[PDB]
Amino acid sequence: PEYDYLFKLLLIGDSGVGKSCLLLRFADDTYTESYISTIGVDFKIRTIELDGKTIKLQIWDTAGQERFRTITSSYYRGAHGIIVVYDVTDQESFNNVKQWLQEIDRYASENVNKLLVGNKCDLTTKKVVDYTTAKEFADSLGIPFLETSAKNATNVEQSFMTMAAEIKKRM
Amino acid sequence: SEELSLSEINEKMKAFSKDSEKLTQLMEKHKGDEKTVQSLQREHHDIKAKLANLQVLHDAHTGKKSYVNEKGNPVSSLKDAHLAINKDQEVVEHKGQFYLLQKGQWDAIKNDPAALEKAQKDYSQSKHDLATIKMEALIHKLSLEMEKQLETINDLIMSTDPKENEEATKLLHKHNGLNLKLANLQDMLAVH
Ligand SMILES: Nc1nc2c(ncn2[C@@H]2O[C@H](COP(=O)(O)OP(=O)(O)OP(=O)(O)O)[C@@H](O)[C@H]2O)c(=O)[nH]1
Ligand SMILES: [Mg+2]
Repeated sequence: PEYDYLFKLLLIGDSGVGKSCLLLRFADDTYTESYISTIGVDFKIRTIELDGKTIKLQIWDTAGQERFRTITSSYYRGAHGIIVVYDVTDQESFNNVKQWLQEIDRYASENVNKLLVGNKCDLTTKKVVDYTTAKEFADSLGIPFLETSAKNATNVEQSFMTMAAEIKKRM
Repeated sequence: SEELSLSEINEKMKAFSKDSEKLTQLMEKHKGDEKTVQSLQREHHDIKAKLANLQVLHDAHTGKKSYVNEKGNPVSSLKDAHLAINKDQEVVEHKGQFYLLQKGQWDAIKNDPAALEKAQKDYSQSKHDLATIKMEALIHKLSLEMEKQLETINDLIMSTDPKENEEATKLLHKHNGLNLKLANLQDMLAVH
């Protein structure tokens, strides 16, 4: 369990968008439809390999529900990267990405890396948030962007690798 | 419930001032966006009130304020206190009418309806605010406990021995259980 880099990541975004499922897909290679709202935070560790380097990732999965966001400033301490997740089948969750980003500005390090993830892309006929409108937004702020499916595993590994790559190059 | 220690009060006031300063920069940066500016101002006002409430506990710990009961007689601890008042203040009470005023000034306000009404208002507001400060104090205390858990959940989980990691895992459960209680505390506060 040696490593060349050690990055603290947060997942944030509306309740029900799939933060925990992204976490569980990436860290445990599992998926379940049974749901319990995240009460405070969950925490998983996983190592990847990028450009021949071993990167240990500490991944914190936060509550989407405002009533459980009492100590958020504390979760941001030492965070290298933040992944903002919305549900591609839910317009409100995408509309709220602006406010989530303003939470990053408020609590995170000035140079923190950011990544936009649109989850549940397997729901092809339920998608209401267009890829181009999402990506235009991401691009307007220099934020990398991907659509994922925790359920089918699509782009999940790539997302964390893209985040780890952003952070690695600013070191 | 143990009170917040002075070190805890100082650590919170410092984080709140820092957060306040950041909200100000942000208001400047989003000027023209009336929705975000309005929400940032609401946050800033909230942080400012919490700061002022922490300052009262600070003053109490440094003697600039003293805890007293409903009649204005000195008391030992915060749980016993009904108001925290300044060195130069006193309570006058009769048959369920309570006045908070500057020491020695009863002669000056006795026949003055405006000063009378002000003294009653200040008494009631002071009592209600101390109630607010007690509630926030508990929330701050609990929150600081959860924060120091994170630091600890971290290294434990860093370790590879299924013992310290299984510990971290029970520490995380406990942390989350506290978050349930903290949220409910926040709910009562909002009612008061
Ligand atoms: N079809 C599909 N459904 C998904 C996917 N990911 C998540 N879901 C569903 O969305 C629900 C929410 O997942 P969670 O990861 O628990 O959502 P959350 O963001 O963690 O929610 P909170 O903990 O309340 O903040 C899950 O129970 C799944 O049913 C996905 O990739 N595809
Ligand atoms: Mg969750």
